[PDB]
Amino acid sequence: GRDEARDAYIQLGLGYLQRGNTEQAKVPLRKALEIDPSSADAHAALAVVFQTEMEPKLADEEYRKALASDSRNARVLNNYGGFLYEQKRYEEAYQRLLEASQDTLYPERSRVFENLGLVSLQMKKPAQAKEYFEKSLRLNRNQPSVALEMADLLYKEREYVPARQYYDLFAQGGGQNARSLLLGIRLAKVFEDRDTAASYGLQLKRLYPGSLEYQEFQAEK
Amino acid sequence: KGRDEARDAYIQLGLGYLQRGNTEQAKVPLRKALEIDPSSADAHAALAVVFQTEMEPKLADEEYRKALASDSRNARVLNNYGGFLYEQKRYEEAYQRLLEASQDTLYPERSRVFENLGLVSLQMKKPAQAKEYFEKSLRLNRNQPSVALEMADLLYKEREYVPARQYYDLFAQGGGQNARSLLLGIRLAKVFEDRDTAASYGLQLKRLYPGSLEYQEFQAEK
Repeated sequence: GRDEARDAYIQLGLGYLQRGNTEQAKVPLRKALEIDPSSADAHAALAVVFQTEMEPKLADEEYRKALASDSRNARVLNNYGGFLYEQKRYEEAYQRLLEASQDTLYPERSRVFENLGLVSLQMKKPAQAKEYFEKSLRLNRNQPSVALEMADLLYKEREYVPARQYYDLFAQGGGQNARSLLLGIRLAKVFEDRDTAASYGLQLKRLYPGSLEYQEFQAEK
Repeated sequence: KGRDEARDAYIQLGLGYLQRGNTEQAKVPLRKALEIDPSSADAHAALAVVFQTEMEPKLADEEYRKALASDSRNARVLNNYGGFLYEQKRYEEAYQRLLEASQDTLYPERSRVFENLGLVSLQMKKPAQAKEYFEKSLRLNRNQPSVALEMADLLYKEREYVPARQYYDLFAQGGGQNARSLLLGIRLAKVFEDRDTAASYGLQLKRLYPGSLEYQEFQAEK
């Protein structure tokens, strides 16, 4: 057929998937595949469908089919990498992410670098992780989640001043959690900021009354 | 610290023998470096090319791996190893080592890393991907006739004659020419109705590569 039709069908499938209906999304995706059996995007969309229907082996197959095409696959590589990650296939996830990072035109390139840092952490390679988080920030400094990873790593290495800078950077994204609040409390205390320590503690004591962090906060309080 | 001074010196002596073509002699100095520092990545790496040069792939592979055990992210060694893997036709592994090599953006020869990613892509039957890698290599180092030639060939095959010709001319102003490139230049001249070069290249080709498949095709007025 033609790319327009194929692409129209692919988005139809996505729209359905991007809203829970996966058994359905499959009909427009398969139409896309009838038009272009090699469509990397059609196969990738299908991979995410099976991935959603907790069918790992089917998802892996679709992802590999999409990678077989000689097209710009950074997005596909990044999603496959995420998939390999939850499948605990870390070394593989890392390789696909390295390949996804090659595309400088890809809008999510800095997220690809964040993912490289994340996977490096799972592999117990903190030093390369830091490097990857730093590369992500060099592309775009305003990514709270990445700054949080930097703050956490620097904090564990006792490099408190740089850690605080990154934590402050993360804090202006206003997206706390048990982990971020506890890191905030601990940093606040190194810099003797009782106001922040007390404040975050409440958000913790209130938003995550049960969490281990709350316990630690209580014990370090 | 003194021990590192002698080790480094021996590694340089070894690389000098290699560079001078005395491949086998390079081993003496390199084993000394290794006797001083059993885990020296640069000594293992140099020994690796000694073996690679002597067509002893098992030994070369083992030395490349020992060199990377030390520092698994050393771009120079990752690139030499991926280059080795490419020659051994172990494309998946070459690609993987080269992808890791590409991450050191301060590596002076990063342009070579991208050239290698492009060549490996060719063998994986992904010419559009090879092209992107080749363009990255030329952006980092414009003066690479061999990369310009691979670009010219790809563009020619894509019917993108003007960009093809452009890259070809850049390759030509670099010296070399072989059966392959003479034929490519001949076919490009024909497209841009340049009878002079077409007849001239066909000359160098009949003269220097009379037994090549390229000359055979040329005669078929190809």
